[PDB]
Amino acid sequence: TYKIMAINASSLKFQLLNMPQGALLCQGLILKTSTLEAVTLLLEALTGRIDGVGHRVAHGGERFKDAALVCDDTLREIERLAELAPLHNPVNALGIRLFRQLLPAVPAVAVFDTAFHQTLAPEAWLYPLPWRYYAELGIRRYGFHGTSHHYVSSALAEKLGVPLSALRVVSCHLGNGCSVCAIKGGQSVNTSMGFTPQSGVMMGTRSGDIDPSILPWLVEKEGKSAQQLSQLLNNESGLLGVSGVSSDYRDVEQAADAGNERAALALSLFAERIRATIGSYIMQMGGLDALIFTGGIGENSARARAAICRNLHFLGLALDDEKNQRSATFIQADNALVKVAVINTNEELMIARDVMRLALP
Amino acid sequence: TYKIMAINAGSSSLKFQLLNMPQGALLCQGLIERIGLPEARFTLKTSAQKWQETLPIADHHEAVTLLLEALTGRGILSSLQEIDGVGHRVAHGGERFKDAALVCDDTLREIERLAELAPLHNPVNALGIRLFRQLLPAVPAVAVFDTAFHQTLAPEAWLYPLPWRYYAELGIRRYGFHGTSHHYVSSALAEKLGVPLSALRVVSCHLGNGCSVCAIKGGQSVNTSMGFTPQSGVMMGTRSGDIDPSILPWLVEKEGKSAQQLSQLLNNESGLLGVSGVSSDYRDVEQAADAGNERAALALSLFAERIRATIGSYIMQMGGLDALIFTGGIGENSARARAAICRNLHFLGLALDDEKNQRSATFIQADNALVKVAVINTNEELMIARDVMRLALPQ
Ligand SMILES: Nc1ncnc2c1ncn2[C@@H]1O[C@H](COP(=O)(O)OP(=O)(O)NP(=O)(O)O)[C@@H](O)[C@H]1O
Ligand SMILES: Nc1ncnc2c1ncn2[C@@H]1O[C@H](COP(=O)(O)OP(=O)(O)NP(=O)(O)O)[C@@H](O)[C@H]1O
Repeated sequence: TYKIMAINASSLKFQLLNMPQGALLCQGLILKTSTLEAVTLLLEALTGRIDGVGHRVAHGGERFKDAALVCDDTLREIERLAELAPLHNPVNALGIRLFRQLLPAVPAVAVFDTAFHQTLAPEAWLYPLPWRYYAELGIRRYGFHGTSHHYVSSALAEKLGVPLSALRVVSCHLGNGCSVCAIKGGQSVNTSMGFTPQSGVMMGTRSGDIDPSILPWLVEKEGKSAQQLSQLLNNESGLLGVSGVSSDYRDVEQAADAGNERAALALSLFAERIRATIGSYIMQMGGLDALIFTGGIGENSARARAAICRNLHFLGLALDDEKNQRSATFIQADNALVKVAVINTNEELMIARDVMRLALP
Repeated sequence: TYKIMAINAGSSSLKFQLLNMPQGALLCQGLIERIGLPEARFTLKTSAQKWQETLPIADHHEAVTLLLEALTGRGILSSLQEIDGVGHRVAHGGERFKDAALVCDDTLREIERLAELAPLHNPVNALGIRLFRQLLPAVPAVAVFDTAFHQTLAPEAWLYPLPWRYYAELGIRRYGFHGTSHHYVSSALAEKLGVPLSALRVVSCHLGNGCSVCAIKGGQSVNTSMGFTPQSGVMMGTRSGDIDPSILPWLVEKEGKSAQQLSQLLNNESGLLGVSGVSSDYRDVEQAADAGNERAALALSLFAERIRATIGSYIMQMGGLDALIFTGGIGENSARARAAICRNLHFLGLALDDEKNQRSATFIQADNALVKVAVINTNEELMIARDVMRLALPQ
């Protein structure tokens, strides 16, 4: 019945969906079905070979608790938040304006990676810095992957046939970027990425959290500039820094299986960082009913999931080897109290559902 | 029967205790402070008496001479031959020192070597060792390292997810601190329970002006919250603990902070002081909170939450929990902080007995709780003196 386009803008990803069923009518980047601004070459192929558009927006600060219809004011405050996401937000909003003009008939919705986490309480988003870093400069935990965490936790409630608000859930989005999120009463109550998508657990090239006092030390012993520190934390660490082999989980796995000791330690550390975070969120929620794995690694790596779930009988959580090995939807042992799910994230569909809810009620 | 002295040298201070071993009876204690500076003060206390005096003390050499002369001049010791050994607190032992060590020519070089890491502490600690060998040449000495107890951590706990180089070449990794306090109170917990530490899964919270958590399984530390430096981990009096590392390059770009300013931000302007805007002292922040200061109340709540998050991490690492220990200035005295920290832990079988907790009794868990919760006073100088007995006086 309905045709919704999901946009993600040095690139421009796209996915046109047939709602409300969610059937993919095409996908591409700058084009597939079932070489050579660039939004025109898109709308051209559409013809030579639309009810609404939803736009991914990287940062929504404290201003957007939810997705927002695209008007000039909401565009005003999107471009304002460039002060926090300066290399992503401004061309997300440029993409919103290019569809504002080339395709002027069409309602648009903006979907923020941060909005889902705006239910965190201050004990969870305030860093123990001098107050004025928050109150005058906006430094606080924001969290990301909000669309992914939102989608898979909802999908998990549906599959179990209960209200999401009836469950204490830990959701692990494990890809090149990685984050964990605690969801209780249907609200995100904590998540592991912080002020920027750099922090939290170990990732492909990001370090995640580390002893902050290392950084002043590196400045003084190696004269690292702000750029250099940033490049260290985001481009040189994680699986790539530790292993010395690859940022890609499977390449690291292959090297560890052929004897590489730094690779194996990388996989071991990767699992530990996530296990420690899960542990914090179980503590904070006072228990656990379900644990979700998603992303390119969570959906596909039986080994990462097995290593993350080892020796958790004190929670009533254990895995079934045969189910884990096939990446079945539920992989917990038949006598386990905690459900463990492997759910494929579909952020374009989540975005499409927001365009429906907010542009076609 | 044995007379052991515990020494702790700071950049401008010298703390000391004289203990009767092996019973641990405190003979005297005191502090020389503001050495080299004006307002230098020498305080010495016994069971019965206190003495205090502001006088010029030039270097640590003069502080040691004044302390030794006072031991005999105050009748505490017949003579300095009465002293049977001296234990020295040393800030950082790297990976070299898995245990306390007899002071020799070679221990001092390795301590001075480790100064690249603990720069404002290990050189003075070693000064204190060298002065005592010089002025007490016949008395054996032992170095006790704040880090040694944590050298049983596995690599997937002490490695940070940075490039390998930063560990293999620059020594960057988690070391952990409060080793002597965590050692002491976990061993004391096993003693009070009459079971061997090896039988328990223990989480230990040293909550003072500095704060750290430590997980002890099979009688060994398997994780702890301080890392490369004593700045990190949970929230503290003026120390932030862990924060989003990407904030520091941002502040270097936005505010132009130097390395030294970044480190003052993390160590001296954050924690309770930075959040509350009132004080770094728990009691002062609590007083301001109960009078309506929303920042102070938030400071006390965030302090509890960071500790709870760390406990949660360590319970999962060990696969459960048999006991929880509170100690240090805050852990030992603030029943409120312990209640807020322990709330809603039915998923672990952990609940407090309010009567016992208000009294700071030794065990405060509820009657049907599965987890033991202890309030134990830490005694680092006692732990040190016992290391001196063990190594210099095998007897
Ligand atoms: N079969 C597999 N086994 C293990 N790892 C896999 C497998 N397939 C994919 N991966 C990993 O999963 C990652 C996919 O990342 P992806 O989830 O698409 O991006 P992302 O997490 O959204 N990045 P970011 O938005 O910055 O957080 C790849 O980089 C691979 O390393
Ligand atoms: N009765 C009390 N109730 C609550 N807090 C208290 C009480 N008495 C002391 N405190 C707090 O206890 C703290 C003192 O900690 P203390 O153990 O003396 O420091 P510390 O452990 O030596 N710091 P560090 O240098 O890292 O070893 C202060 O923050 C006080 O506010």
